[PDB]
Amino acid sequence: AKMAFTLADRVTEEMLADKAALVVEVVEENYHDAPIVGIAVVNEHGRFFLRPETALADPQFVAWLGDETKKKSMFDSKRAAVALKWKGIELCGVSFDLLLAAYLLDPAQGVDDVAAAAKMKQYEAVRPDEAVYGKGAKRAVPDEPVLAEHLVRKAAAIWELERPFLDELRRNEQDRLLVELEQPLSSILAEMEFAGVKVDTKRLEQMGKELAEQLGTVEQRIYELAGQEFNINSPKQLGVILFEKLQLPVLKKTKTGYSTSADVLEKLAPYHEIVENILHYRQLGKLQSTYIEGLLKVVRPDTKKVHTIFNQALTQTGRLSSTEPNLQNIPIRLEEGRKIRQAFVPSESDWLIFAADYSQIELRVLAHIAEDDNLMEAFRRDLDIHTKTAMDIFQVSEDEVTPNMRRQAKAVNFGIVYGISDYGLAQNLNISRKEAAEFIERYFESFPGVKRYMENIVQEAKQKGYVTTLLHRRRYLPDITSRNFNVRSFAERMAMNTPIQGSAADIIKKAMIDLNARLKEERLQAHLLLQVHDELILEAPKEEMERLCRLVPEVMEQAVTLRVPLKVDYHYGSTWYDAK
DNA sequence: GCGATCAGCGG
DNA sequence: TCGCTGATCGCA
Ligand SMILES: OC[C@H]1O[C@@](CO)(O[C@H]2O[C@H](CO)[C@@H](O)[C@H](O)[C@H]2O)[C@@H](O)[C@@H]1O
Ligand SMILES: OC[C@H]1O[C@@](CO)(O[C@H]2O[C@H](CO)[C@@H](O)[C@H](O)[C@H]2O)[C@@H](O)[C@@H]1O
Ligand SMILES: [Mg+2]
Repeated sequence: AKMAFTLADRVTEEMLADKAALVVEVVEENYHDAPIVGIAVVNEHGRFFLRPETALADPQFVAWLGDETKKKSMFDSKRAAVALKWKGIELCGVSFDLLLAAYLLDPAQGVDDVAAAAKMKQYEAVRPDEAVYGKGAKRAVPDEPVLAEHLVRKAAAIWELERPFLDELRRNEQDRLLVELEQPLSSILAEMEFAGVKVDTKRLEQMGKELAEQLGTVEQRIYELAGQEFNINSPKQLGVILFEKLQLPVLKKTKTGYSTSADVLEKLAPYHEIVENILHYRQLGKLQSTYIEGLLKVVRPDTKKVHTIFNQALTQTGRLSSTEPNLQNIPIRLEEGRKIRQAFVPSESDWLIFAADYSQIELRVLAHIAEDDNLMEAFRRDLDIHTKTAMDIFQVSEDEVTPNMRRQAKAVNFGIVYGISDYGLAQNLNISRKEAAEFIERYFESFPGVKRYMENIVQEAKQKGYVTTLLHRRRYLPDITSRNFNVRSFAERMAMNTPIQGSAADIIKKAMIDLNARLKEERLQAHLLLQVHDELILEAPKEEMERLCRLVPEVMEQAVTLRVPLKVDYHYGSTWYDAK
């Protein structure tokens, strides 16, 4: 059954055809400055395996890799591109990426290796990566014979599957989505990850010391108030002190025991002084453990930079995710945690951080897709949307909107943006499910177009089996027909929400591609560093700020044309914290 | 070691 | 609402 192939000791001309399935294997999950364990090439002349030290040192092979006219079909080309970037080798001409193709066809499949993608087309002549490399502490690169056959079989699958995947994408009207959006974006993400973000470790270390001192004081205060020492970070141990020793009331319970979440504690504060201290301890501890220590653990000692990895093929909405470290959830709401951002600095002297974010892109997209007259007019007037929503839902003038009214209207808008259940709205507003649903009803009365869209999209999801975004991204919702209320209701909320969140994702992704092209045309040194859902973070010489103030918002605002304007706010400063 | 649990951060 | 990471704790 074995697959035939040449275990080459040297690179030959037939290995450099102008079209080929290419495998540049990087086994380590985090591919930054990681080893390339083997190479495989499948083209019209046959199948080949090349040892990396051999191929990567060969002038002809390197040139072939960097020749844009020599087309390669791969799986997760960003992984290979970045690993090659760390070795000073440019990878060009990738015309097809099976990972991105499979992702667009059905993000719910969770395709994470060639075998999984291949199974979509009943092709099983390739093993899953885990079966070959194992997992966890037992993970390891096998002997050359085993490794070589695996890489060749993966290349062979890619070679065979390109056609059927492109054919289905075309049928789904997603061919341009792959070739003009995701694949070009993949190269941009590769550049961003490789560039990395400079971190002021001394600053982070000082904050750590400060936090350590405050945690110590609060910790002792907690033991003092509890009358004994215990592991505060143990919900189980904490639950005993709180609901058994101190007798505080049990307002919420978890599947395994007493709930000790912040929202619960907030309500118990009045009963005992220990509660506020536990809340303070949770805050400080979160910062120390997750943001100070967690960040310091992944900073590269030699360059003092963190090189995140953007997972371009994970979410069912089309949004990107970030890991090692996750730079999409750095504190900002609370001033104490916000200061963490002072640690993210420009990578060069006299450079600054420039941040631009879309203002309410999700609600603007909703106004566009639902064609709601009231919502469109609100944005055409660039009104404060939360105040406007309050005015309509509570039937009052602008002057009559109180701070609490706006907060609740903002919470309602949030629930719409993220498609949360009428139950989740109650939890956030600390009100009853009945009252939460009551607000929703009032919202739809004020925004009849949105109500019509919500009803129509659910019916469409049921009829077609999926929902789509502005750029044709798709999400299958099989649960839309379930006779289980909660399961069905969630599917309905995803039907409503995906076109909103997903279209916003499409827009920012296109903006990134457009921005990179403009920066190059303008010969600016400025470059993208991070993307955080609705915002783009760049760094550039201080001499380029004025031009960026005009260029960045314009490019982002014109990425697509909607029935309402797109608005982009921007700031810049010495640190990410200052780009405020 | 590993996965389940619970917790909290952003958009 | 999700995707991420970290501390704890039962099972191995
Ligand atoms: O290279 C990223 C790419 O690889 C996948 C697997 O095909 O994820 C792997 O790498 C990520 C970044 O290190 C890890 O978070 C993940 O656990 C690991 O399996 C894809 O999901 C991703 O698009
Ligand atoms: O000091 C370590 C020792 O204290 C306990 C409580 O008896 O836990 C404390 O310290 C941990 C590490 O800093 C925290 O995670 C925990 O929240 C705090 O109460 C013991 O578990 C530990 O052996
Ligand atoms: Mg914003």
